[PDB]
Amino acid sequence: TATTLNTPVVIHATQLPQHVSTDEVLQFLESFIDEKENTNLSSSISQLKRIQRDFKGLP
Amino acid sequence: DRLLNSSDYTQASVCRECGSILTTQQSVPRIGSISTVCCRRCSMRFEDADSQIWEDGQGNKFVGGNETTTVAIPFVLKYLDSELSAMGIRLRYNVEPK
Amino acid sequence: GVHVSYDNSIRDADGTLVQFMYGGDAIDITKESHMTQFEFCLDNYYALLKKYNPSALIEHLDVESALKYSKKTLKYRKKHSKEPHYKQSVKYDPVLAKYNPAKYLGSVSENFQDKLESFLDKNSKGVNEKKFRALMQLKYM
Amino acid sequence: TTCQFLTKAVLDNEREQLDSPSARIVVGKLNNVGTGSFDVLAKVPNA
Amino acid sequence: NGTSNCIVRVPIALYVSLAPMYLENPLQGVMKQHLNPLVMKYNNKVGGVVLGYEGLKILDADPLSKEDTSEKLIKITPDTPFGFTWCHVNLYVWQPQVGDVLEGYIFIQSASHIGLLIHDAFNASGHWVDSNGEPIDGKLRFTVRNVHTTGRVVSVDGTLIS
Amino acid sequence: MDISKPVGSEITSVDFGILTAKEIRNLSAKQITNPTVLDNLGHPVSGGLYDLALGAFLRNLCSTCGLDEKFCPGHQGHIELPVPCYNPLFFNQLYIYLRASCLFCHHFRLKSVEVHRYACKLRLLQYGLIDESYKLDEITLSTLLNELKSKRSEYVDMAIAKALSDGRTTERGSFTATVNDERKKLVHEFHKKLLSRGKCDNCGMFSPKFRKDGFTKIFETALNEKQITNNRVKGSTYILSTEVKNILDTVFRKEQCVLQYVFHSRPNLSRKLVKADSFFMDVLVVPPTRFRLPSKLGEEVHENSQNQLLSKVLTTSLLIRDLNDDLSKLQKDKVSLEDRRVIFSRLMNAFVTIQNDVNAFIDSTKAQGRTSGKVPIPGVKQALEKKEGLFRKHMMGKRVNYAARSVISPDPNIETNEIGVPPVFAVKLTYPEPVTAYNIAELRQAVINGPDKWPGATQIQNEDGSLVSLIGMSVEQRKALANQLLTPSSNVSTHTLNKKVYRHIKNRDVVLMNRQPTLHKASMMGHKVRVLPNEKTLRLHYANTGAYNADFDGDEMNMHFPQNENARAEALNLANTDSQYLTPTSGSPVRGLIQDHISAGVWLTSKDSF
Amino acid sequence: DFQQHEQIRRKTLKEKAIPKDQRATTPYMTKYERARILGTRALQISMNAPVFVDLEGETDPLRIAMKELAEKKIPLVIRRYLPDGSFEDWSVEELIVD
Amino acid sequence: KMQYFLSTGNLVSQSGLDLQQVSGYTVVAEKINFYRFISHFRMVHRGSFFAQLKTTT
Amino acid sequence: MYKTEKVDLALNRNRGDPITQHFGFGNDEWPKEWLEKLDEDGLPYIGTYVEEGDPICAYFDDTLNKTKIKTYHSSEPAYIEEVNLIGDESNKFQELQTVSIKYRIRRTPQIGDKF
RNA sequence: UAAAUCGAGAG
DNA sequence: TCATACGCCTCTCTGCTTATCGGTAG
DNA sequence: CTACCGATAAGCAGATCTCTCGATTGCGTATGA
Ligand SMILES: [Mg+2]
Ligand SMILES: [Zn+2]
Ligand SMILES: [Zn+2]
Ligand SMILES: [Zn+2]
Repeated sequence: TATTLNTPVVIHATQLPQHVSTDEVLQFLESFIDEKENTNLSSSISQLKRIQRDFKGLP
Repeated sequence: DRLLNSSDYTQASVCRECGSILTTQQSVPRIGSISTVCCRRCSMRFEDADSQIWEDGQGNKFVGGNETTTVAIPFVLKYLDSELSAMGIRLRYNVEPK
Repeated sequence: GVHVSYDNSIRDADGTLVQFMYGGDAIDITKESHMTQFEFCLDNYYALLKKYNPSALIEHLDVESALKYSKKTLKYRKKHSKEPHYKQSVKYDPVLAKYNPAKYLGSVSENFQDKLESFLDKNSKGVNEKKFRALMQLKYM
Repeated sequence: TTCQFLTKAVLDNEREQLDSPSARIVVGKLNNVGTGSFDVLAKVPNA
Repeated sequence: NGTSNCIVRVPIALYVSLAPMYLENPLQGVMKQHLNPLVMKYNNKVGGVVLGYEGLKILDADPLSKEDTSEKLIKITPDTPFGFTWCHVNLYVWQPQVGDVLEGYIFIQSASHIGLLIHDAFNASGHWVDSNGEPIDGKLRFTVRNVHTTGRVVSVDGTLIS
Repeated sequence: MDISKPVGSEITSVDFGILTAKEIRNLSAKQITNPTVLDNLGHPVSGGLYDLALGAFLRNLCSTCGLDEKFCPGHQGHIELPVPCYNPLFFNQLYIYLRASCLFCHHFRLKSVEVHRYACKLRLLQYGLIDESYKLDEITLSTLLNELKSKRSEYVDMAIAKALSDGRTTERGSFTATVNDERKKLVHEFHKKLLSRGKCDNCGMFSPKFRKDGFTKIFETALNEKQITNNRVKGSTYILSTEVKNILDTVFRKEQCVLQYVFHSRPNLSRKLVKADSFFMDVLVVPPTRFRLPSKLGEEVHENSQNQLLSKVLTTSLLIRDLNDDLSKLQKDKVSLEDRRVIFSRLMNAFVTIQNDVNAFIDSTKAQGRTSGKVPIPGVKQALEKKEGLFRKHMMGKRVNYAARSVISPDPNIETNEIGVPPVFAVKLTYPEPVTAYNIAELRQAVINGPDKWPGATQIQNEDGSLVSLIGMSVEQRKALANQLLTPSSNVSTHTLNKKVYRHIKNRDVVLMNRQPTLHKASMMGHKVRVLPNEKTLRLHYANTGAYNADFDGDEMNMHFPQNENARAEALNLANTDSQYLTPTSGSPVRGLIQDHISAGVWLTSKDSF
Repeated sequence: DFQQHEQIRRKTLKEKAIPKDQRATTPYMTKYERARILGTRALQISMNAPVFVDLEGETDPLRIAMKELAEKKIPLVIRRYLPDGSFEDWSVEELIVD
Repeated sequence: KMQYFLSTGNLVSQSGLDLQQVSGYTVVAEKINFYRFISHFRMVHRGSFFAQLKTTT
Repeated sequence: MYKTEKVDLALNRNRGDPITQHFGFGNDEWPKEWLEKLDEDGLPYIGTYVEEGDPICAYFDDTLNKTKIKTYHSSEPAYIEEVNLIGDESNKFQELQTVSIKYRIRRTPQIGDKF
């Protein structure tokens, strides 16, 4: 697999890493699922369901 | 259609930095990897120097040079480029989305 | 490689020009067949006009500037017809030079314009000469 | 005279810009005369 | 973590191919064709594993067009009805660095290999005796001197010693 | 080709170049030493010309990429030759360049100020500043020869900056036909002036020229009558490859700038110094085994000719390497004059024969020596030169798929824009129609009909190129496959595609016909398709005979079947027969009825016809 | 790292773009352009691109595209290329057939 | 040697035989039709050297 | 149309080499459908319908210890006309290694033929 | 199933 | 006596390119 | 007087559309049997 139907031709990264504030780490995981179902799966994904609560609370 | 599409249409792999067509080849995965295509020129020997290192059929270790793209070319162009390399002449193909 | 570009100038695929105008006129040879058959065009005027549909060919066209320039050039060469060729100091170049023949109605070759004027002078035909001239210029375009 | 012209072409490092139809045919690119003398763009009404 | 956050946003410029099926919804087509498969995947160019995307922009081929108009132009390759274009997206990538300390949990243990799970998402590889005698728990600090990237998911291997 | 497999990257431009011996020794998969192809058992000998790492050979999986015979692209190799040899491609250039050189000062035998004149002229003209190039010569006005040069450098740089600044020439330079003409004229004249005189006006110590014999030999004589007398005041031999390379490299190192501006026409990033290792191949390149595969009779096996030539090169190289070891051992102690003389003579003629071997490997004509023979083996240059060469035979025109050829029989019952396709054609040629919400019924019917009943389908190409052929399936299998034609695809990567049915050439398609020689445009039109289920020959109306210049003299004309909608629409509108009514030669018509319809009209339009 | 590569190409691209107010090419849609647009539109429909023109049981994508062009709803934009590299951007809607 | 001569047509000799051509001295007597067969025993060839020169006198 | 062919199994038989392949059938598990259009010996019958993909003669190859069959090499169906068992002139009484098969094809006048 | 040369040739 | 693997065994047109022999400067 | 520049004459280099059938494939030689 992994043809042009599913992968970009070039993945050049512009500007630079621009998040070293260490304080604005929120607002993405609480909003990514908002723009997702309101269904990406290849065969099985489970780390997305246990990667958000680490910064906030406990598993 | 009458010269390329239905005669010798080949989706070969081409490196942007190398600019050559046949200098690339498929890496052999070790365990649970993906056999991508990498250069035999961009990569330098581990002696002369994982995600950074890919191996070949002879068991040698090659590091770097894992940039390339697929372009639609006739196979006869590849044969001509090989024959030119027999003359010592090298052709560099400039890829648009560099 | 040499092919006509979007400026109606033929030039090699490199870009090196060969001529600015395709033969000085840029009319397709396959369509040059009945642009001299004045009698046939006049006889079939109504069918030709229905085919051309001049009504839909106004909002994307300009007529007055090219027509005025062509008339000025025509009267200039009429005043300047009989004299040695090396003395013909051109003040107004042929209309094809500036106005795009596919964008300005009335921009036609000097040979075609001369033949059309000679025909309209010699032959006096209910359709008027003005509508016939407009249709012939649309045919040339 | 493929040998004659190739020698001059490589000796002065002559670079072909893929303009002539024959070069496009050899490389295998859409020709530049006629239907391939322009490009076509798709208009999409995104938000 | 140990006074380190990472998860650095990185705008990217990518050359996507848009199917003619999504010709009336180009942005959703682009995300579902390229960006959605890029999630939960370790991309070397981005640096690490990607947790999502945000901020779709179409770098259309019309230079005279305003940078905010609702219609955009997509270049169609000659031999295919598929459309190619550039795009701008914001990628959120968790970036490990060699020579640092990371906090992770312990899930699977064996006699030879010791499994460490950084935020229960970084797969890697029966209480016994420790230096202090405490039974092995899920909380510990390790080193990232060895990284394996030949499997399905990247792994972190190291030792307590520096 | 496949419509459902697009590609983004395309080759914008191609630039030629030379191969440095470092990079090819860096990229190669294996060397080549033993001049033997196959052993007694037929297994590929390790390190042989069919080495297992140079591409898969027969069943042996290639030991560089680990793929099968049809999956291995075929990697390149290299032979580490121990002696540089003159390139027959660049032999004339080398001979001309070193002919006009001085041995002592290692500069050109022309003056050192014309050197900078031509360097600046070429540098400035490379940017398309033609008028400035000719205006530079107006800066004319021993130790004064350096003050003049500083003026030329300022004038050159100022003009180029000015031309770049105002948009007259982008930094990449402007290479057009006229600048190419001026480059050729100036460079040829400058070389001719180099070859003109014989006394070196840079140090005074002039040097003897070199002669030629064939295209592998160089001769000189350092001793003359008067040229001897003068060089003391100014204080048929053999020329060896290593020392001629040495003097070449010395000259090039001296004149780097001029060699750069004379060995380059695109003035951008020409940093790479033009060295002397551009006409000597210390490392030769062997094509991959996939490209060097031998022929195969029903039983006989014949050796590849290029492989045989490479084996001969290996034989001479191994003989030379063996003899040099004999040279070294006999070098331990001074040996009899006869022994050292004979071994050095053997080295001399071995170098001569390896030069002839490389010359024959490249070009067949340059080979010397033939009394009876059987056939002169063609070289690599012979494979790309004549009409039978690779260019005119496999790139300007190739054999095509989805195309037929048969005799044409006339038929005044087709509307002068169709063709009569016999059913034997209509059961072979196919079009890859993709399934969809409106083509489902017709394509399902074609699939149910199958490859034997026209109209029908032969292959059902899935989204992921899994061509399911219908040749060997029964009616119930075909019916089930048709009923499973339009279903959602589980794979997301293929969820944007749908299956393609290789349906037979229906009645609505369009083909291209051609009656060789295709002298002019009308000899290749596009006719519509009409499937007459009676005959076995193509059926063509009478109006097309005049245009094709065809006959019905048992003429056979081709029939191409375009496979993508671009080609279909392009032939249906631009190349269709109706639009070709008038030939572009003079505007006269080229169609119309010919022989009996004319007399029928004469009889029917007369007055007696009531 | 990448901006200097990108900004230079967009400036060049915007340089060649001829403004809409001063495009002096043929207003009519040429035969080549008609053929290319019809073929590309037919390819899109074959690849399941949405269509806003009703289909009367037609099965030929080329005929569907011809109907679209006759009714003038093709969602395609041409790009006329001048020899230097300058390009003008006409639209099918403002183009005149024949 | 004679069998080879008749089978291949090519002539090998060390005297030239005062003949311009070297090959094409025997033809396979085709049995396609009796007309062809009888016509085989009657033609005269000017020589294979005359089949290339551009003059037509 | 009368077309003949000669299938030779002594082409690779070197001077004095023992006979490598004979005409006929071996003891292997060859399909019974081969018995159609092939006689008890290696030669086929006379006047049988043979098309592309249809065996002509069956020869026993001891080198592979198997019986192999040849195949027709022409699209047009033909009828076997003659099967000439041609012998050898040498003193050695070798088995059948050379045979000649003659084919007949119905060349009925079809359209496109030249009169 | 190769590859080259010669003859018969067809348009 | 004698067989297969090595070793060679004479009726056409356009240029371009270089050698040799006349004239002129110093 | 002698070096530089052209002006012939000889040699060098290269030219004078597709396809199908059939036929054919080297002497010399030199040592191990
Ligand atoms: Mg004919
Ligand atoms: Zn590379
Ligand atoms: Zn390989
Ligand atoms: Zn010197």
